[PDB]
Amino acid sequence: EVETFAFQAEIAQLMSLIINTFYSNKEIFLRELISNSSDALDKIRYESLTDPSKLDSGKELHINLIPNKQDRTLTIVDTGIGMTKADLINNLGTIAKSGTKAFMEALQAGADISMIGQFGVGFYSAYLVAEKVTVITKHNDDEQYAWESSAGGSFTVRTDTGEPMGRGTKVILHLKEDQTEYLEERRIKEIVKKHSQFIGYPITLFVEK
Ligand SMILES: O=C(Nc1ccncc1)C1CC1
Repeated sequence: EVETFAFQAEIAQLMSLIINTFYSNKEIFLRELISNSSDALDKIRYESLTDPSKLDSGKELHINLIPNKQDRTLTIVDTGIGMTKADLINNLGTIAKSGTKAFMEALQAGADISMIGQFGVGFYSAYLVAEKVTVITKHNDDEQYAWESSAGGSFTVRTDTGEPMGRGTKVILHLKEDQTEYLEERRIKEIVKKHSQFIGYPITLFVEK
């Protein structure tokens, strides 16, 4: 049972700008997704300070980067607070409509495109490198769900029958044909060191056979 939803117009417009604007600095997608994971980890850590049972779904707070050259996917896994079904539908837990508006106003006032994450919509920078994004998520208060979009104005949400996750979020980037440099260990290591070197959770880059 798959539900198909239209993006709000303002979000669809931001996605079309990300996909169609000529912009060579595509590597910042990973900084943005790691930053989002760090924010989600901070949220479950804070909730656990007064309710330790919130970590019954998993005590380890970490970020894994999993390239798969056979599937041409880069997966960013975190064990943060995760998202409910309602969060997924509501722009993956973001204030994307007002965030997009503030980002566009900032660009008019001289901000850089790379500042997207300051406006709460850094997730959508995934489409700098991905033709399709799949988000699998488990929040303590809901079941495990899969969100997916290839842009084009729509996204889908379904219950996920896949490998149970415990708690957290997995962002699966189905990379564009010409963006497979982001599956190479040395390139991923370089971008993490450049942009994400002080994140306060362990970031493990998996290697491949
Ligand atoms: O936001 C981005 N591009 C963009 C291009 C033109 N106008 C607004 C935004 C990319 C960083 C993700």
